[PDB]
Amino acid sequence: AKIKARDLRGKKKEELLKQLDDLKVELSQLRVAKVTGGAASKLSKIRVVRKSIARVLTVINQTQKENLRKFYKGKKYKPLDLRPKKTRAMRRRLNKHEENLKTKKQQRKERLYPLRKYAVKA
Amino acid sequence: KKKIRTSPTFRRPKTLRLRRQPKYPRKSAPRRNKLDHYAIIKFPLTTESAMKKIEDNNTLVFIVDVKANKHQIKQAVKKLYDIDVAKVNTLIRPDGEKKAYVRLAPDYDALDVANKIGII
Amino acid sequence: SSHKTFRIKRFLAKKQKQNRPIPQWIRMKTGNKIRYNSKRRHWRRTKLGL
Amino acid sequence: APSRNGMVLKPHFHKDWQRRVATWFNQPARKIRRRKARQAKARRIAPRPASGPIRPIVRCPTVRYHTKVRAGRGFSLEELRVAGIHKKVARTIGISVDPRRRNKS
Amino acid sequence: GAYKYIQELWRKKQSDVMRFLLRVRCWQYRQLSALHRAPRPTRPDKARRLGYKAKQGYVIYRIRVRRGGRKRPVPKGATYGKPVHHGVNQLKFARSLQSVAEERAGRHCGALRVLNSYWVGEDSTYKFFEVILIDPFHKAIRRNPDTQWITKPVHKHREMRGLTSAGRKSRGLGKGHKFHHTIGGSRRAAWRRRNTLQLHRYR
Amino acid sequence: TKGTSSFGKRRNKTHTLCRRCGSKAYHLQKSTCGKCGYPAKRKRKYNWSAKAKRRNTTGTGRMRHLKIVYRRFRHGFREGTTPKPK
RNA sequence: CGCGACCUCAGAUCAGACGUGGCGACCCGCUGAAUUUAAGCAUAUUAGUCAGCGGAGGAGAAGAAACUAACCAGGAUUCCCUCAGUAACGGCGAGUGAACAGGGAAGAGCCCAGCGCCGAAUCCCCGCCCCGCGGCGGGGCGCGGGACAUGUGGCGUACGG
Ligand SMILES: [Mg+2]
Ligand SMILES: [Mg+2]
Ligand SMILES: [Mg+2]
Ligand SMILES: [Mg+2]
Ligand SMILES: [Mg+2]
Ligand SMILES: [Mg+2]
Ligand SMILES: [Mg+2]
Ligand SMILES: [Mg+2]
Ligand SMILES: [Mg+2]
Ligand SMILES: [Mg+2]
Ligand SMILES: [Mg+2]
Ligand SMILES: [Mg+2]
Ligand SMILES: [Mg+2]
Ligand SMILES: [Mg+2]
Ligand SMILES: [Mg+2]
Ligand SMILES: [Mg+2]
Ligand SMILES: [Mg+2]
Ligand SMILES: [Mg+2]
Ligand SMILES: [Zn+2]
Repeated sequence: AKIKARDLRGKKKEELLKQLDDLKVELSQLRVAKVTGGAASKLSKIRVVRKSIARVLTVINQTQKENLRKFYKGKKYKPLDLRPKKTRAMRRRLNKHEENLKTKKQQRKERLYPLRKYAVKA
Repeated sequence: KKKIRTSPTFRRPKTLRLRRQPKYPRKSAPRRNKLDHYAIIKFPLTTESAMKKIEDNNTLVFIVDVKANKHQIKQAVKKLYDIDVAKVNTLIRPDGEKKAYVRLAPDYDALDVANKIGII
Repeated sequence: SSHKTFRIKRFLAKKQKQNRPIPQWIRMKTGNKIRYNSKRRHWRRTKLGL
Repeated sequence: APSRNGMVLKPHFHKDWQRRVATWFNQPARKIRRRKARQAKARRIAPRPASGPIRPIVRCPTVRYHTKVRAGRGFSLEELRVAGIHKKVARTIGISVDPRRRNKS
Repeated sequence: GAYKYIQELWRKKQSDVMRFLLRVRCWQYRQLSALHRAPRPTRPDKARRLGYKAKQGYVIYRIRVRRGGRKRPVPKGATYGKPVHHGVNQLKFARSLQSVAEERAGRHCGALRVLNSYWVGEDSTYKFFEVILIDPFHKAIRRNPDTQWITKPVHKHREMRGLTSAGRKSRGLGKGHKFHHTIGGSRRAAWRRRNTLQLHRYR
Repeated sequence: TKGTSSFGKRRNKTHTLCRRCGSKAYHLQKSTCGKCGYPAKRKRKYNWSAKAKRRNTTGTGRMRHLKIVYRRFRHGFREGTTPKPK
């Protein structure tokens, strides 16, 4: 009955939340058994259920985040965790369009006097 | 005439202050409530003083989160164990977790609640 | 003192939680070179700077 | 103290020199670096003549060296005019104008 | 021709018209606060020949500097040791009041770039300058060539690194025999180059 | 009597823990850290103690964000892409 | 005894952005000693150095002559060799101390204001849909708002136009 994210990524959020909260019920029971002595089998399934909980919460957060990205796709103002992250200085620097902007004088110079290609024979 | 300053003090005239209508939310989704009921209650306590409290004062005793207050502990117990709670006395232990004694309503019984939980 | 603040209680909680002997399976671990907890504090001998 | 006979010397070592001691252990490495930079530049301008524009002939400006001649910074606008080419197409071709040099001869 | 007339008029500073205007504007700048935003340049010809353009993203700040020399900040006038270093009173700061005006403007509006500055009347007690600042994130400025160099990140706090016009005049660098002290780029670059010891591999 | 009895009279702390930098050098009356200088925005740092500078410079702690920056720099600060699933 | 227009200011959890702090080996701007040496010591030296303060970048600063020179002249900046422990400064004591020419490494040049002409030609922001999204623009449309003649853009900058 071991759960995998490739099988988790097709469910709907009602059964995903159901799976999540039965896992949390089982983790609570396992900690009760841990205090009351229980058994080494239960103490070893503690880590299994915890990693399963981490798996389920990863899948839910990832689905919700990609739905948010799809909704904000093509919008003018996106939230601060949906705009890119790269580096503060790289965010401060110019974008390619206003980098490649040029003046009419300088592009007129470029049209009038292009740098030629040439060799000098000996 | 007919507008008259009846006071020697000029005060800053009150103006309009618009509410915010932002073009985009600063964060995407509301943050998940990471202090839910399963986070509130960690496990019961099963020491001899705990058993005395169970058989005498109709009260259970849990190790709970440090951030949880008596209202959250009472609501979490009443929800995930489906009982009624008379009161909640909490302390913080010298190890650093919150020990919460929860005394049940008199129509319920701590013995059979502990039997359903499994600490018995 | 009995009158504490929450964060000095947290500090003392951490200190007394980590004033504890080393487990015994650590010595059976491969490549151990640690025999006992060498930084154990006794309340009468070495005082917390707090 | 002076011993018997010798020069009066004045060593300029009174000024904490051995923080600003500069060594030359990176001299072969920087020779390799400049060499491969020249190679990269040449194969970047692969048909262009590998060293820069043509420089003019220039008389060295002192009675010690005014018999010799050397490469100058660039050709001037008057001699570009007598050669009959424009001062922008000259630099696109590879001629290295220098506008601030005069011709008095 | 208008700006040429204003330029000649502002060179005629001791005329009765200009001395009236300078006195009344000095009075009102004295009544204002020390750091202040002007709504427009008081001297538009001077501002435009110093770089200002009437666009969105160019702002003007009026700065007031308490003028006079620099007094040594030692307690009870007691420096300790060497009578050559005993001086307290007649000492002089190495930078100009115009440069410290630009520096105060930059340090307050630290999200803008100091382009330049000029003089708009002094006092006996104060000196009033106007500093041209540029917002380096306005589109009208970084969506136009010939001015996005100041939006480039190597130009943060030009007035604090000493490389506006007034700060450069304070640094004292030029071409020729008047300026041998700074002949490697700056004063301590020159000091470093002529006080290092080149110990070659093969000496 | 300046020795042992005067040691007897010591029961009021001058310093407590600091919110920044965590050392026990927060002067309670002065309201200032003697180690890091806190209430102030800039950290206290002096070139005359290189041992102190190396006791609390960058790299003596956890460097969570910085180790992720080092990895992401080695790969070029890419975002929004996936390793092309099987 | 009002209603507008501008100017000069103010307020806002107004719409969208930006700065702060860290590190500091190298870089830039200030500030800046005393030990020491002078067989004492005060100018000098240490030294424009240490300590102190501010600001950066992958380099920084500098930089296309209000230059060198006095030649049959050279030709931005930076760095190396040399000039040179020299010219010079200095209780002319102790000590300090460059530049130009020359040979190399590298090599790249440019833009405003002003003066003038072109029906402001100019720029920002907001909606419409179309062609794109993945560091977000292209053009079109609006009897749509603002900036701007208290001067935006094109030509054009001492080598002239
Ligand atoms: Mg133009
Ligand atoms: Mg209590
Ligand atoms: Mg004791
Ligand atoms: Mg002296
Ligand atoms: Mg006290
Ligand atoms: Mg807002
Ligand atoms: Mg002596
Ligand atoms: Mg002696
Ligand atoms: Mg003595
Ligand atoms: Mg220092
Ligand atoms: Mg900083
Ligand atoms: Mg630069
Ligand atoms: Mg520059
Ligand atoms: Mg010699
Ligand atoms: Mg000297
Ligand atoms: Mg070469
Ligand atoms: Mg014009
Ligand atoms: Mg020129
Ligand atoms: Zn602190």
